[PDB]
Amino acid sequence: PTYTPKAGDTTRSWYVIDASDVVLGRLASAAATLLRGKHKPTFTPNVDGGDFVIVINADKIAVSGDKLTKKFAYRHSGYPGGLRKRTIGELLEKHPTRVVENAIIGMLPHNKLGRQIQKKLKVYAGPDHPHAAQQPIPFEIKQVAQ
Amino acid sequence: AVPKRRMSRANTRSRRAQWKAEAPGLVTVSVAGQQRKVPRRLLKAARLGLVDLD
Amino acid sequence: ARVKRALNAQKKRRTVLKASKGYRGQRSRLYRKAKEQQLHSLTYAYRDRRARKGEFRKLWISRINAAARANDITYNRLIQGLKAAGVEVDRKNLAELAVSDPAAFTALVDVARAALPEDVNAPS
Amino acid sequence: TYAIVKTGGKQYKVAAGDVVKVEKLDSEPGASVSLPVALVVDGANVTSKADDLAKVAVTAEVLEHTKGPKIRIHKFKNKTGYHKRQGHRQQLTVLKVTGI
RNA sequence: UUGUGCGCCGAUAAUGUAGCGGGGCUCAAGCACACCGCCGAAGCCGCGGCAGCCAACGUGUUGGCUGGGUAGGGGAGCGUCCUGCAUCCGGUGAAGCCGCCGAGUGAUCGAGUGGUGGAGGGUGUGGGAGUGAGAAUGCAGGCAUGAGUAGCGAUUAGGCAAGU
RNA sequence: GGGGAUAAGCUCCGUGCGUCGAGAGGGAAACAGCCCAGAUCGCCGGCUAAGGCCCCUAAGCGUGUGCUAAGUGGAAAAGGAU
RNA sequence: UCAAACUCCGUGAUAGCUGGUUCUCCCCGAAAUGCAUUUAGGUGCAGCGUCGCAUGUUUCUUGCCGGAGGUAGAGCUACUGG
RNA sequence: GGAGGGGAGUGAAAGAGUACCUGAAACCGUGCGCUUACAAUCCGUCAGAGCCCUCGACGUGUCGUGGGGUGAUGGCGUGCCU
Repeated sequence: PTYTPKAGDTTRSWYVIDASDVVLGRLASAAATLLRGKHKPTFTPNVDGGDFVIVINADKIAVSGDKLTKKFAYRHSGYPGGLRKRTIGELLEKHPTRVVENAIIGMLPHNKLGRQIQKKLKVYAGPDHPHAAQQPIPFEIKQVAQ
Repeated sequence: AVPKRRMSRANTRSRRAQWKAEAPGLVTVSVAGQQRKVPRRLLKAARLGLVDLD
Repeated sequence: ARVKRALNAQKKRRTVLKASKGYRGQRSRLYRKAKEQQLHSLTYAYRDRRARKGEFRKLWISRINAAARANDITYNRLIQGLKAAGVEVDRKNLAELAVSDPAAFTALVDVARAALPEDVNAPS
Repeated sequence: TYAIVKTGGKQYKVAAGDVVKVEKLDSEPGASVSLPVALVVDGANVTSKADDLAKVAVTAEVLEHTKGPKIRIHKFKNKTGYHKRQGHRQQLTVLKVTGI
């Protein structure tokens, strides 16, 4: 029959993506693909055999058009008139990592397995991270030519 | 108001498990020599021979 | 002759109730609810036997795409090249090769790249 | 070494001594049959050309004729009164691969 | 200026973004025109089983077409009980009931088995039906849910000591 | 085509027109009546239809030549507009 | 219990109305139209299903040929009306 | 205190004790195995990790033409009748 991963089959690696001057959607899609494990031939939608992804320089990320001051991030508290909106500009200047986190999280499945996969994403607004002990592998967003 | 639906067994049992009794705590005492258990609230009364021990 | 209904009814009731072991709540205890759930279960099984072939083909295609992009080639170009080269391995065994024998998958990728045209966008 | 043999409209990855369930073949148990091959993987080199695959065949011995799992079908459409019960057990043969 | 391809205001309601399905996209993941692939259904093909109609040759095989379906029409069957006849089983344990292991295209089956039980059953071939329920705000009996919940029936009131 | 204010998810007729009714499967987010296609059963085989191929989500952040700045794409008129 | 009490009987009153009608599989497979109707949510006959018998392609599709129209279009000192 | 029960006896049987043949279902417990307290579930179905039990083969655990129980997790999925 088709191969199925067992208890100790999944092996995880660490990647770091430098978000400097990278389109938000492009980086978010690449990071979602890495987190889901779609790049591994042993992929199984049942299992979270993905990899740990580190994103540094989250505040340097590139947003095209006028989406910096015309795209809103919304949230409702649950109380009447509890709708709050911030543009990408102030959201970046206050919580730089939140833009990248929101974008990536919106691109992976909304099941419980997606909640588990979220745990393997670390984003940092600075150029450095505290995960040097894991020796992350630098990652470049390339496109396979056809 | 009346119940619109019949309870499932899980909900009925989960609510019903909260109707229970707690075990009173017991301490030892010496009345007429023999040791026996008594609630601490009645220790003084037992020592004064005011509580019937069967 | 007056006929009592017990034996004839108990037969099918036992069959349905035995088939419904493991269900939750009324669906495993009462014959009527178990019978409704059995109707739904057999409809579901019939639909899912048909859908299972497509589900497994989708999983195989996902694995083949991953292993092909690991060899710097896309799934669609790889399938076109394999068809051009005349090799007749289906997606099930292609995914099996991708997981179990990566060297064989790389060799097949090489032959598929060889069989491809020189300009894939040419009006050929 | 192993090969991918075709039988009954399907392909199976088999090695020597493998036991594989397969669609019904008109052969008695204890007999031997030869099957075409879609790919041969011996060690490192991979045989994929049509002519080389035609020059090779996989020989297997019929172990027994068995039956598949029982399948219960009960077609149903609500608010119609339509039901249709049906059963099915597929016929199969068990082949043990002798060599490639 | 003339026609044109895309664009701009016009544009504008009351739970919450809310007139891309979401993330997001102009570094197009937008549009137009050409080109090349692939995905994609119970469609078609491959391999195996079954059935209806017809054909050929035969004394049942092969082949060709066909096999969604309500109202409804036609055909063939499963299970229940009582019985004529004929056979077989049974206190060395029938029926009924509860399991295990299997079986048939279906209703279903198990002269396969284990436990319980204590007196009648099976099979073949005919005869006859009070012959099959899931629902009629159906009927009788038993039992759930609400739930250890409401209430424990006035407008006077009980207490202590001793006894049993 | 008639009635109604050629307004209605209004009503009444014609149509070897379709589908649903009595039709599952795929697509249109969901979606009796729209598009593809008519389910005898099994398969962990292949090719396609409509519709698609950045991630959710299977398959192209496909190739070549141009356009758009409006997030137009991803709702609307008379009319207005270096 | 009262715009004609209650009980039993006629009696299993009668309802073009409402509800219900119990095992399986195989083959085929509709209609929601016309006419009449104290008629319009009913029914009769016809239309459409199925089964049997009889008859054979008479059915259907495409090409060609022979026919009659007064629609679309157009036209009007060719008529009648505005 | 009784009711009731435990030994002991009767009985072929007390899984025949005057609540008594057989003793089904709903309903109510007790014990063991698996699972379950970040999760939006017509409660199933298709894949399926892990754990437990069982049948075979070879060693000491490790596969198999295996079988059962439970199922984290993913896909699909709008109760029956009228």
